[PDB]
Amino acid sequence: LTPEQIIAVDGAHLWHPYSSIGREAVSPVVAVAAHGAWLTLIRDGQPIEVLDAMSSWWTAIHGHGHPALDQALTTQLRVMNHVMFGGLTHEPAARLAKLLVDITPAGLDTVFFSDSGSVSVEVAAKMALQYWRGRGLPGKRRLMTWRGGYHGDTFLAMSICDPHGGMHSLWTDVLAAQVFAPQVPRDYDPAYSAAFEAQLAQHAGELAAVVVEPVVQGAGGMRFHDPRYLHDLRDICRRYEVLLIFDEIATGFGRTGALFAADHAGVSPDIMCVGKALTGGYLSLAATLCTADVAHTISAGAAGALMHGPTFMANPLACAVSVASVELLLGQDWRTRITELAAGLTAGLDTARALPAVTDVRVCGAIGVIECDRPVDLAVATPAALDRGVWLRPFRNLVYAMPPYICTPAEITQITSAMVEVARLVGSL
Amino acid sequence: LTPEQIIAVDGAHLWHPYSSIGREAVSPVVAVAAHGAWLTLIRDGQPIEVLDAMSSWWTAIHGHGHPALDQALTTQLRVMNHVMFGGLTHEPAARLAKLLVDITPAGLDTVFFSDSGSVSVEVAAKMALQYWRGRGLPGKRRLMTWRGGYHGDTFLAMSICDPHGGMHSLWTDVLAAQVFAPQVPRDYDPAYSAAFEAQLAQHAGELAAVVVEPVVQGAGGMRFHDPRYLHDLRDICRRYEVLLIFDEIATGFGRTGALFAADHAGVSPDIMCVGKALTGGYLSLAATLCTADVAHTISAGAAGALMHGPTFMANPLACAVSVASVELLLGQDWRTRITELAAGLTAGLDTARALPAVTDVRVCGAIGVIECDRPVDLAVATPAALDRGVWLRPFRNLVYAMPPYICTPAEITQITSAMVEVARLVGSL
Ligand SMILES: CC(=O)c1ccc(N2CCN(C(=O)c3ccc4c(c3)OCO4)CC2)cc1
Ligand SMILES: CC(=O)c1ccc(N2CCN(C(=O)c3ccc4c(c3)OCO4)CC2)cc1
Ligand SMILES: *Cc1c(COP(=O)(O)O)cnc(C)c1O
Ligand SMILES: *Cc1c(COP(=O)(O)O)cnc(C)c1O
Repeated sequence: LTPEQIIAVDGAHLWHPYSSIGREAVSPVVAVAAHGAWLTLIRDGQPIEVLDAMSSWWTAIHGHGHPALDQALTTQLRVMNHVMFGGLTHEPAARLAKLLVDITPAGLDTVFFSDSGSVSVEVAAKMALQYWRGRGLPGKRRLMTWRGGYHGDTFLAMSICDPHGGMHSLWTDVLAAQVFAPQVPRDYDPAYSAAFEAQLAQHAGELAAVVVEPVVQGAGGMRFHDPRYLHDLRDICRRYEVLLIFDEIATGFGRTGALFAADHAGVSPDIMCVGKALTGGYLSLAATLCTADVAHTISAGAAGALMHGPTFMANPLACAVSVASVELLLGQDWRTRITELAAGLTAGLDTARALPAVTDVRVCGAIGVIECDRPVDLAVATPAALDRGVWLRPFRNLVYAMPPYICTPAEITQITSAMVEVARLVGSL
Repeated sequence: LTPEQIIAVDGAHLWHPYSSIGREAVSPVVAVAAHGAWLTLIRDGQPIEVLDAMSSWWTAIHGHGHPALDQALTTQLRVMNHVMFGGLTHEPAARLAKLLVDITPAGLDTVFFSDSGSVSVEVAAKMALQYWRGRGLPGKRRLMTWRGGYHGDTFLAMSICDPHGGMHSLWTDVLAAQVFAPQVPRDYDPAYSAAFEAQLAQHAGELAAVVVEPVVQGAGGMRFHDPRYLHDLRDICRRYEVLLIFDEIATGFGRTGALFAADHAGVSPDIMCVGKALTGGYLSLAATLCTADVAHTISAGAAGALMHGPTFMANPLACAVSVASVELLLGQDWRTRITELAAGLTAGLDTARALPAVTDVRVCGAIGVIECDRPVDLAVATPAALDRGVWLRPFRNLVYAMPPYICTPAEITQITSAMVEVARLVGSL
């Protein structure tokens, strides 16, 4: 298919994330290749190479078409594409489970594989609910979180997303009614944690779990909070006998400057979700880990099992690429790499603070954000960035990037320069 | 890892579908290769080849490691592993969307890609709910189905699963309360449809949709029903203004003897889900299709968009191998192939009718079932079949197979022989 043919098929037949059919302000851009940190996009009938500043929605941590990951896929393909995980096991699942147990926060001893982040969050909730039913406390069935969060698009996951950003006004009488604490602040304030505890105290008998994104909240607003809050959550959850669940689907595998964001606080949750960067951005895969105590309590309960089982559970191909991606990350000095990335983002974004439409500039690991004083028009921002050799996709009032770890210092500065130019244009209306 | 090491890691750290940790009656069997219709499994420390009678849970319709499908994946890998679908489109998505719109029942004009069957079901429900909210009818928010069904493991999907099979007794006060009609019978009885209609009529003002598996109910009991019931559902839904959703995640792509099971009834749903065999069993991928009317009504609604967007939406690698798989199916006389397979299953399983513990033997396309009068002990059945060179996994009182379309008559004879002998063992006590 030619690019124009693709565009025609697309406009008539393809849904995109959070999109319409037939009412799109702008056509999507045709992508025809991806290699390293670079996408090849069709612009005015001509191929152009631009930097993947979004890492293709947090996934492409090693860049596209990495030789080690390509080879891991084709090597596995030669022996076994897939087998059903009911009654069978295999080397890629065992290797990946062993790795994940080893590198995640202490005490996370069992691994449930699934095919997406949203599913992994629903598995986490199911573990928490079956846990308390295994303890004879089925009343413990609600979830508590703070505002500003995002946990996926399936209906349970939706119920703990930020009610405003998640448009819960459209889902009246449909979603489970969960417990929301106020937005967690950037700076540490003991009064916030005290109020969180006072609120949780009133609901402890009906709460299965607290579910949060640690340190960085992604889709709900690219907000950062002090890791000390996670220490307080762990303490509150321990004392009130409420499970703690960390959703690390966006924060995992080095992205915030620690291997997992929980590590910024030294905290172990009872249950943890990972996903977006798990395969290095090749294939859909997610995992939900839980403690031995949670696993044993479920297994001794009435069902005698965790009542969940995806068709493609522990897919050999996805597991094999994931093993290679995790090993590639661990086999290099990733902490220095991310520290350098963060320094590049900080240095490159500093000039934005003085722009008239910019309210905040913030960086956390390989994440850089310009917060503007008005919603960003994509019809202006996307081509403006493409004109500067960069693929950027703003959301709401945010111009942000989460670049591949393999970006050179020069590439990071090209990304930040495009971000600054987009912000400058926002202030030009 | 050696097979012994894999078993050690697996027992300590890996969840399996609907399994325990630490309380498994039997260790999983190590799988070390898969090629064509055959798995290589470790038995007594040795690699043994056995037939994949389950198609690895409906997925492996062309067998494992099909050269055409291996090739499609390898080809795409060299060009583009993945890009984000937010703001970008690409050739594999366009090619697959065009194929799917063309070969599915008439009127299904738009395609929403996701990463699993359960997610695709939640997307279908979301489409239905946003549709009626787009028509100013937010009260139309419940689902209706018949008993015996299975629609996945996320919490909305659970709510329309059979209450017994789905263990809803363990989920009191957690699941949405949906409307259930009685078990749909095997033989056509207009009285059943009239009763379904009368029940639906009473609830029409609060129902968004009817959701059913067409012709074959899979995980809920491997039950078949007359396609004429689907013709009745289409009629009822039309007259009472309730959307019709067909879950073809197990029935799709030729498995029941028609390209889609809906085709047996000559009826189109408003929304349709596909999944398990979409990539020919290589990779996680699912799709939700809907009519132009549904898409436009959602897009004109208050959201202006379908509020869903998976990270790996329309993954190039998965779409590329799916295109190859679908083209491989369509480029052959698949209808004759399935007819030969059904004939082979019938011929091979007929002798089981005389066995003292057998209550029914039924075949539908490339699906063969022996139903017994008592539970099938997995500890006896699995090695009994392995000893005869076949991988079979009974469930409850059912001994069944859904073999790869590429199985030779000799291989179907081998599979059915193993099934008959498993049933013989059940009645021996
Ligand atoms: C991938 C794989 O091997 C695999 C996947 C799933 C699997 N299952 C085996 C176990 N099972 C069920 O107990 C089941 C769950 C919910 C239901 C149901 C049956 O019918 C109505 O609602 C169905 C799921 C068994 C094996
Ligand atoms: C894969 C891809 O390109 C992609 C995927 C998702 C995507 N999104 C862009 C659109 N969006 C949202 O409207 C959103 C939904 C629910 C929320 C939320 C934000 O914050 C609190 O709860 C966040 C998801 C944008 C692009
Ligand atoms: C992206 C994301 C999810 C959802 O994952 P999908 O793969 O899109 O279903 C859940 N939680 C968080 C924190 C995420 O960033
Ligand atoms: C297997 C199945 C599902 C769920 O698919 P997953 O990929 O396991 O989430 C949903 N509906 C039907 C009819 C199925 O057979």
